[PDB]
Amino acid sequence: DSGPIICAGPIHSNKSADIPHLLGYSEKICQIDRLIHVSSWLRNHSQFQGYVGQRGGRSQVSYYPAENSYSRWSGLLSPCDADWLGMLVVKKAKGSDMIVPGPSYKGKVFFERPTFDGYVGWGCGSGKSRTESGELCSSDSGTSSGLLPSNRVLWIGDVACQPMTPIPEETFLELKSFSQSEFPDICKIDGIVFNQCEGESLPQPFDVAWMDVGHSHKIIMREHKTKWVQESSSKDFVCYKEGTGPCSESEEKTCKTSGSCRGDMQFCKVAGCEHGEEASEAKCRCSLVHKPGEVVVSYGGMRVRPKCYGFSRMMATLEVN
Amino acid sequence: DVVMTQTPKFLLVSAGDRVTITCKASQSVSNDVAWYQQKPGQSPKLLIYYASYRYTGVPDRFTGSGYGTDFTFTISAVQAEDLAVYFCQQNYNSPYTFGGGTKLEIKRADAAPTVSIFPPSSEQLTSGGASVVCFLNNFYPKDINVKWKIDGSERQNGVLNSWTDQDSKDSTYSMSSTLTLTKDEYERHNSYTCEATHKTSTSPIVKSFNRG
Amino acid sequence: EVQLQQSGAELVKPGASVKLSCKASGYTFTSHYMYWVKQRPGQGPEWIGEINPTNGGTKFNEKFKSKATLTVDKSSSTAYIQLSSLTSEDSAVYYCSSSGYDYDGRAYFDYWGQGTTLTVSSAKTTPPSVYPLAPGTNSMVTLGCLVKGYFPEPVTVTWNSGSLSSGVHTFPAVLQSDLYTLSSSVTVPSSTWPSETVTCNVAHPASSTKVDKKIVPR
Ligand SMILES: *[C@@H]1O[C@H](CO)[C@@H](O[C@@H]2O[C@H](CO)[C@@H](O[C@H]3O[C@H](CO)[C@@H](O)[C@H](O)[C@@H]3O)[C@H](O)[C@H]2NC(C)=O)[C@H](O)[C@H]1NC(C)=O
Ligand SMILES: *[C@@H]1O[C@H](CO)[C@@H](O[C@@H]2O[C@H](CO)[C@@H](O)[C@H](O)[C@H]2NC(C)=O)[C@H](O)[C@H]1NC(C)=O
Repeated sequence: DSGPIICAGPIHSNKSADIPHLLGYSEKICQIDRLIHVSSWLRNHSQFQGYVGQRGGRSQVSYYPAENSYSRWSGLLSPCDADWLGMLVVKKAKGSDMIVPGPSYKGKVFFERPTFDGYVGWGCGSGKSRTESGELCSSDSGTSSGLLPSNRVLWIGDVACQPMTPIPEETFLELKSFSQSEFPDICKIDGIVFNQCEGESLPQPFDVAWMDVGHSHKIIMREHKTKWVQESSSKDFVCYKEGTGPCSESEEKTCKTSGSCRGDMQFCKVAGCEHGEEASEAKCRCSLVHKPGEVVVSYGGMRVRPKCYGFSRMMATLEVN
Repeated sequence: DVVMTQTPKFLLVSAGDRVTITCKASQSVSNDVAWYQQKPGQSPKLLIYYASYRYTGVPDRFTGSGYGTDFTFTISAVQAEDLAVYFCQQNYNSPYTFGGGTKLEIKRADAAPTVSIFPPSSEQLTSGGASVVCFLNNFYPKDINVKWKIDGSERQNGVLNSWTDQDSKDSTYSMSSTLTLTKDEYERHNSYTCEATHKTSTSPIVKSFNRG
Repeated sequence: EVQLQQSGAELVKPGASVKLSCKASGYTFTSHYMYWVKQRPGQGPEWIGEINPTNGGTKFNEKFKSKATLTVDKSSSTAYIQLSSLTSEDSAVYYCSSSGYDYDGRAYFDYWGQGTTLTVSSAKTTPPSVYPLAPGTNSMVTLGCLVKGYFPEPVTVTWNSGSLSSGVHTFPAVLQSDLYTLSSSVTVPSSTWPSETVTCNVAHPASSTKVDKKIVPR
């Protein structure tokens, strides 16, 4: 169920091979399958040569916590996944970004977590990995190939990312106001003031449901309903050559607009498709990605389509009583 | 807060030589140190970011290396253009802190100052002033002594000196000494002399003129 | 495209305050922290503080927490620094810069203002006198320009409206009393000068003083 979306895991041979910018959605998803995006992130920010996700690709990334509802649906996008597709940004952790306790950081080369106001990734440079606490990168000869298995990657959180329906600032302000109401004893989350409490604890691990609705910070939630709507939009399909892999942006724009390519049931239903007498000797075939759909959060008497919906560990300070 | 201890404070090297600047962070700053080159009159120009990445448009010779607390910046072959102050910057945790820079200076073959002296202008004598300007141009090294003689008698009061920065092109220094007498004081002497004590000639380079 | 345009040179009496401004353009103003760095003549830079243009939230170098107030106007892409209680130790060049990772472009960026110069002094702004230096001959010839008794910095000396730029030595303005004196020499071929007019052009904006002096021969 949690296999690849489109591409079996990579077997890179050169850690110095360039990572190409691909325009095609099915191209980019294939990179996401091969954890080429995380490898890209690492090369960009962390003095990293090579790749993570060797052999195992995205389906084998480590998660915290390890029971992880959303990883079972390969087509559910983690923060790094959305970042590759331009939907959010996983920023490079700096000194003011708290590493949540809990995860097995040891030996990890990349981990990321949603934070109260964004998404933060920690990297390690070539031939280094993380200490058990994750505070430091230290030598690790076990990573000298620069082709690292997927378990050197840690995605913190049961997190799902999707195209949002933007909400007016006043709505977010109301959600924000409900969130404060539901968590009166949380003062700061991930350094960001959440409630006003002159008097607060050291930052504590904080596991919480939350949605990113595209404003200054996420809105954390206790009692809330979620609903998964299968929307069958063209982002929910992937177009490939069953062996030659994903199709060009032109090829995939054809299939999702002209209805002349091959496709599983849902794709022919919603975009049309031609079976038999393949006009092109090498035609493409689009299929639905394995995911429950788009999540609509009901919270504070409101319904939202958020950027991300997640349950994950953040750092919160507690009010002194 | 985080101290960036940048050594050496000064380099003297010849065009072609390798230069290595070291910066030790008083605590771990990941790879979040940037290396700036700053030439006089200019703002700092980023060379290296993230400890070890050349900023875009940076020549191959500029490289940086480091993680944690030990950062090294290297010009694998210094070119005369690379006259500047270099400094690391930690941008890991606020307040971002700078290394005390490194003045890179080019060791270079010696050169006598071409000296030339300049009596007051008709315009300055009209206003009661009398500046006697002396340019000592394109010498090396920077060490140079200038003495003002009024009719053979040395003089110190009213002697203003400026030094250019080392030249980006020929790696030489250049100096301008001005001697502002009053007009009255100026009209009642004849020989005004600029005296250049420099490493090149054995006898002080001297140029002068005569007119009250 | 990308430009941090800083406000112009400033001269304030001690104890006064001064507002320096930085207009950002060519990039999404709110996506990037603005930093202010102070640099005194011949010293290294001092990081003053960062302001989050989304928030007006600021982190300061503690040495400046009371000297500077940082604000940002999203509506005009302007970061301001209000430097109060000015003494002479506040005279310096102040840079605004944004640097960091551009997550949109997916490249590091490092953008600096042109610098804004602050002189903390009660000395009166003073137009300079500008004096030709004819060499009263040999293979080359060196001319000169004396720009004398102006306050404050800066002064821009160009030779031949800037068309004469090689062989030029403009010397650091020297402060003495509370007037600056600046010197510039220019070396040209001997056949060039007496026949082709050389003129130092000197601008002292504080006094709105622009003057050209042709170095007529002796
Ligand atoms: C790591 O840094 C890489 C270098 O910037 C970056 O690749 C660059 O990504 C951008 C946008 O994702 C691409 O920008 C342009 O791409 C084409 C032009 O060929 C246009 O169609 C786009 O609209 C856009 O203007 C760059 O092409 C691309 N550069 C290279 C050399 O690949 C990676 O995305 C970065 N990775 C991470 C994880 O941040
Ligand atoms: C490693 O991958 C790279 C890129 O695919 C190749 O190595 C070099 O890459 C540079 C640019 O990055 C280009 O000059 C050439 O593509 C390669 N030149 C050399 C001298 O190798 C190559 O595919 C791999 N390198 C190996 C196998 O040594």
